Amino acid sequence: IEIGSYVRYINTGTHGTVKAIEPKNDEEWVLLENDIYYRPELLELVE
Amino acid sequence: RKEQIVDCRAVMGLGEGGGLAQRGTFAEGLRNDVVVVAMSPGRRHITKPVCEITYGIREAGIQTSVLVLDAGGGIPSDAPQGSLGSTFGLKPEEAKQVNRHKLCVIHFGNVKSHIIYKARLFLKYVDIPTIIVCQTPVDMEDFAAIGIKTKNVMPLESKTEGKIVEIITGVIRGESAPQKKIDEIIESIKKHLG
Amino acid sequence: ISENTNTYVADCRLQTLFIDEENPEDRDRGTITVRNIGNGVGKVYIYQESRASSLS
Amino acid sequence: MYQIIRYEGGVYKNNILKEWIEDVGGFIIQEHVMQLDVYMTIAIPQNEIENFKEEAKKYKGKIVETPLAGIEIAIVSPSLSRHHLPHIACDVSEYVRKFGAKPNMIGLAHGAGKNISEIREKEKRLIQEHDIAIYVMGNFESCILDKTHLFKVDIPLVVTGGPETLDIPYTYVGNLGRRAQRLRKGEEIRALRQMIDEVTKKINDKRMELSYDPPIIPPVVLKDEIEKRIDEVRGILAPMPIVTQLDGLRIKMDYDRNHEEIENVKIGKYLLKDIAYVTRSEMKNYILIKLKSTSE
Amino acid sequence: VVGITEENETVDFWNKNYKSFEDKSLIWKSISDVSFGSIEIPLPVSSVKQNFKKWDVVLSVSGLDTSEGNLIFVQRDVLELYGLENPKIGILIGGKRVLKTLTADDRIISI
Amino acid sequence: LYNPDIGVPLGQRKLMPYKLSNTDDYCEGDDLHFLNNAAIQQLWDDIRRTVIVGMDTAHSVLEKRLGVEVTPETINEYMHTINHSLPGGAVVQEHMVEVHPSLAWDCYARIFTGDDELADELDSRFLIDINKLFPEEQAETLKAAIGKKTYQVSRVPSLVGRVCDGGTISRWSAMQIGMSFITAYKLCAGEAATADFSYASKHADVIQMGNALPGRRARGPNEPGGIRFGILSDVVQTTRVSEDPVEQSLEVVATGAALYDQIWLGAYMSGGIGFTQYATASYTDDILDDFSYYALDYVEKKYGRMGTKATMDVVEDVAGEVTLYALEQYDDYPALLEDHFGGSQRAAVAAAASGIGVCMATGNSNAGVNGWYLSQILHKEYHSRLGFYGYDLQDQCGASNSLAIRNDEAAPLELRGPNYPNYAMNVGHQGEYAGIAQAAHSARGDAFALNPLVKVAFADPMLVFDFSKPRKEIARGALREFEAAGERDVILPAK
Amino acid sequence: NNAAIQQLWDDIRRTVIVGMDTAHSVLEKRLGVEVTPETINEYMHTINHSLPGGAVVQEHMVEVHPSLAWDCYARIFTGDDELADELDSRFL
Amino acid sequence: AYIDVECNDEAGKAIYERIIQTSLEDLVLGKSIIKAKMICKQDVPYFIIGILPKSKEDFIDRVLDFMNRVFPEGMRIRKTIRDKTIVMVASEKPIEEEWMNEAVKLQEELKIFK
Ligand code: F43
Ligand SMILES: C[C@@H](OP(=O)(O)O)[C@H](NC(=O)/C=C/CCCCSSCCS(=O)(=O)O)C(=O)O
Repeated sequence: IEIGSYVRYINTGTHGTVKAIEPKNDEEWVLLENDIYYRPELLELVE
Repeated sequence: RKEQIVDCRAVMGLGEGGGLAQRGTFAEGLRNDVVVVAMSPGRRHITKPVCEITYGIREAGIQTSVLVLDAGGGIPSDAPQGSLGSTFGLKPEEAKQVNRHKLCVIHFGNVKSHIIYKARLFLKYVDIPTIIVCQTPVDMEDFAAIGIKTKNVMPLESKTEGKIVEIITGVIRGESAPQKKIDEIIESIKKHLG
Repeated sequence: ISENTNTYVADCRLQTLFIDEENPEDRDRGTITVRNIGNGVGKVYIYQESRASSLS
Repeated sequence: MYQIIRYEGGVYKNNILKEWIEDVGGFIIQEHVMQLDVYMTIAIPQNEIENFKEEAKKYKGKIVETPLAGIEIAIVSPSLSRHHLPHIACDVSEYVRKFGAKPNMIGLAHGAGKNISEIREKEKRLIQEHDIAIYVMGNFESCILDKTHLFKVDIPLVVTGGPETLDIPYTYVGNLGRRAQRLRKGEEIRALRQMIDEVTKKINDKRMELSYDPPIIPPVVLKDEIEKRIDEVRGILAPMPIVTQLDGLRIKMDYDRNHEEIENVKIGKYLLKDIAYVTRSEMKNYILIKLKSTSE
Repeated sequence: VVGITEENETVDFWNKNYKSFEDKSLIWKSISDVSFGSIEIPLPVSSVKQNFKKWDVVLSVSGLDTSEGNLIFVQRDVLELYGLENPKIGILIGGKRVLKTLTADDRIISI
Repeated sequence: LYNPDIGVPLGQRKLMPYKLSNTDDYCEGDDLHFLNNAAIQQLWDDIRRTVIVGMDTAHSVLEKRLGVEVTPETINEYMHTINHSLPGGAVVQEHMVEVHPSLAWDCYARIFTGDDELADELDSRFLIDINKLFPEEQAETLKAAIGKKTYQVSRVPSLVGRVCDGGTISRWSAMQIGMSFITAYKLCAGEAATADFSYASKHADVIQMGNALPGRRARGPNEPGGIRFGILSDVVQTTRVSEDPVEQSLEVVATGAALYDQIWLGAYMSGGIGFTQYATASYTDDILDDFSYYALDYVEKKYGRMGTKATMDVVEDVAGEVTLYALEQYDDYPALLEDHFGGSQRAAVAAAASGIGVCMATGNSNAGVNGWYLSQILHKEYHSRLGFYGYDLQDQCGASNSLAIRNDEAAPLELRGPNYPNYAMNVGHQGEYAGIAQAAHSARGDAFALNPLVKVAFADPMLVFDFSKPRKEIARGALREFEAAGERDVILPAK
Repeated sequence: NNAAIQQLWDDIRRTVIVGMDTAHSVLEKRLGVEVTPETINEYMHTINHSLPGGAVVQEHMVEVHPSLAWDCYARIFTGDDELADELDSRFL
Repeated sequence: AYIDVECNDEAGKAIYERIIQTSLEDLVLGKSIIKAKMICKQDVPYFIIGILPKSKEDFIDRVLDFMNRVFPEGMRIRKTIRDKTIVMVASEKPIEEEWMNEAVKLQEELKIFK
């Protein structure tokens, strides 16, 4: 997982490109192209 | 096993053969742990899916209050192109009565677009973790798509101060909730409360 | 005597004239009060029964 | 003097009616607006009852005679579980509410079982703080008979149960057992009416006891004076911020924080601490006010 | 001060037979509480017996004979002890100390 | 101070329970939906699955063509046979399969006759006794109308009408009748006389609840659109258990609303939510009962139950008086107005009361509908509103069509129905029309309205739905304590 | 006696296919309302709630019990590939 | 379903018959169960409820939910036997062997019910 990758949300399958990683409250968060934070454990890499 | 005393509402029910609760009323369970929020006192919400959750929590040993919203039916006025049919809202006194509880359990319906905006308006004034009990399978991300704080899927620009802490699907309005759903709700409350 | 009850008699000659004064003590027997708020602001009451104080 | 009734009408021009009630010296004990109709529990002097009936019929309102709209009732259920709470117990509480009373569900910690049922001292005192207690028991004669130790309180008592007739040394109303449906059959309605009649008779008897040696000030006017003086009572989030009992009041504010303010309230020419017993309540650390009689 | 609460049938007796109970002495003050009289009470005496309460005015016929009907002023909570259809007539609250101190020699004279 | 996020509370009245007229039961509005109420479904099922066959031509064929002698013993044997064959048992043709008896427990073949001597030596198990079920005068009237004729009532299983449509019932009954005839009298399985039996039982002696609607309407027989108002009046059995004419007319109104306005119009010719609050307005609270009792009191005070002959003046007087009273009641009591919030509900209730009053004054059903239409156009001027637009189509042409004699517009109100050209589309009219047709005869104390055979057939105590007190049965169904047939749980897996 | 045959007839009886291209064209041109795959998804949600017994944002309206119509669905299909893959797969 | 209650208390019999019927209706279990018999022994606190189903684990879970609903609250010690007929004994005391024997007798009686 890194900026510019392609990820999909496992629960719904929304496709987007990772914009930035913005840790908060000692917890990793992933920002996609839809300006929505996600969780790395609920995201996985696709090619 | 400890005594549980409820402050019954001060107003009576809906007629003779009707429901026992009244719209826009609050019944404090003294020690404030959980508040169950019912959209209306009607048969679609009261005693079929709501008092069942109430007695499940009260059986688990956790005191429960039940609040019936004055205007719980419909969609908020802030929904796209406004509301239709009816307007959903939360009163400041209702918000204050909710906010003195450790956790909130709220029962929602079928349509996803209604549930997301209703939850957003509800959490605009509620600052405690809440559990959404709905029928439809709704993902714990569509709330974040419109700005709601969510435990797993946070939004970049949060428009609410309340956190949707759990979503439970498969509870139908006006129908008896099976023991499995009650057990799931109790486990979520216990693990997200203490 | 425009209105009469078992507790007071009221006068309605000036029922739309405002006053902004509060004197909330007991409305005892034969007390003269002026209602200062509401639909009947300005009515003059004379009480025939000992009643409690009122903010209005 | 002040007979308490319930007015059911619309919200349109209700403010004028409230002004009339204030003018004649009545008090609005309860107010609730549902959508367009408002229910008001009002205490007005007896000499203005016909005047108020005439006024109500002008607004197309309805007067309902509430024989219990001055008391708070402790409905005692063995538990708050699915067996008793969501049905029967609510029916009893709501039927009590239908006649003006203020109910409180009391779910005993160890009330269930036959030989394992027990009642704590704290629950006993909490029940005793009320005016009358209604017990909602099961539907087996042996189980009820082997459960009399539960109903040990020096408060008027009405016991409800399944069997039509019981042999306990208390008032008993039959055909109201542990059920699972809403009470809507004719027999069940009749049993509810019988329970209401029993509690009404006990309350009227206690009213005569109180009328032998009347309190120095009525509880309703005392509540009105407290509302006028104390400015924290409109910030109470409880269902009934001040409860009107038979011979006192229940103030739902913290005792440790507000007992000194409550006691130092001057009514008439007396200080409240000299005419009433202000004490902490077992009910969520609230303030309980018990009026003294004119004898002392 | 006594006060009639339960209608039943004994209050109808009392209504005019209280003046017949005028100037009557205390009969007993035993565990069956303090009873006065004793004057005729023609109300049908039922062996069926109903529970009574602390300081409750009772017109029970002590001995199931119409002529010996006692003005039994109950002091303690009495369970099934007495007879009569339903002796419960009223409740004593005012002047409870007077009824407690009342002895056999003392009478109620004027009612 | 204006907070746009407070919202607006709505629907307070709809949260309160709905009482049912002349009962003491309170039910939710959701439980009065025809899909959620098993009692309304069973009402329609019982009406749909009923076919009356005159077993007199068949007896004549057996006597004069096949040389077979027909006696009460042979009729008893035939009844025994058909009660086994009609549910789906096998009588001839070795090696058949049979339907499960658990699915056809509601299937009965009953016999009634106006001949007392023949009814005397008949097995009381299969006999619908007119003498026992009807009072003496009503029994005599029904026997005089029916005559010395024998009829068979076939109630095919409800499952048959639920899987299939309503056109199945007559054919089912005809096949089973023919089979039972050829196996009970030991005849050849197929000859000319068999065709005579089949034709008799298929159309010559058959009585259908509803006629077919071919063409534009496109529906088979025994559908609610084919049931005339007099037939539905005769289905309701309050006339033989009560002497209150208003009560009889109002039970017919309740049944007509629940059948036509709910089932036929909100499902057969519409969909989705349907018209529940349009129909329940006529049988939930005593509003219509109070208006009808006022109409009867007024009529008996100035005219009498049949004291006048139908003229225009009496129609104007009674309809105007009742309409003015009903609208004054709506004005005086806001509870009544908020109960009947829609204008259509109010218009239908007031017009039904006016028509019932005119019928109780004159004893004529067409005068009743004339009064109904006068009430509608007077309501319109009183409140400057009638109902949803599209409601007063038939109410505008009504006055002209009520006493018309032209081919497309003339029909006695008993012979009218949902297929009457004006009545074919709009809700809020048909059940009240059936009630007016019944009230035309309740005024005269008649035993029946249009068909004595239907009245006797639905007086059967073995029907699943009790037609003596339709509102009580509707309330029972709303409270989930009505047992309905047509369920198939013996052939289904455990859930 | 066979529920399978009864359901075979039931499934055929309760099926109606309606084309939605004239409706979309009338919405776009005459009514001045834009039609997008998101709006089609919204309409599909609405019809799926409303087809069995539902009443949209109207609690005061009588509705059929949801468990009574668990077999009711509203589905969509199209010969347009791009529109097909832009639509929700829940009801396609 | 078939509902019958064996109790010497008149009011208890009718009330608990209504309770059994309501608990069956709430879980939608009426058509999936052939018989449901309850034996009430209140003098010695224990109750027996037997279930004969028509003809998976979800159905069994619904059946135990039904037992939990019907049984009185105070009877918390419960044990069940499942051999196509589910029978459970509930009491506030530890279960005795005679109660289990009564349970198996009810189970065998329910098996031959037809
Ligand atoms: C909400 C609508 C939208 C529309 O196209 N039709 C509605 C709704 C529709 C839907 C309700 C379900 C839903 O999801 O919409 C259905 C069931 C249509 C049908 N299949 O028969 C219905 N109305 Ni309508 N509708 C009714 C009624 C009414 C009354 C309400 C009067 C009022 O002022 O409150 C008025 C008609 C009138 O003005 O006379 C009315 C209007 C309206 N009705 C207008 C009003 C708003 C609009 O301008 O778009 N209904 C009633 O009068 C009671 C019977 C009720 C019908 C369902 C029932 O019988 O249970 C329902 C009948
Ligand atoms: C089959 C159909 O014929 P038509 O639509 O071709 O006339 C016919 N329907 C109608 O006539 C009209 C249907 C509308 C339903 C009644 C309206 S009640 S609520 C709407 C009030 S309004 O705003 O439309 O005036 C029927 O028999 O149901």
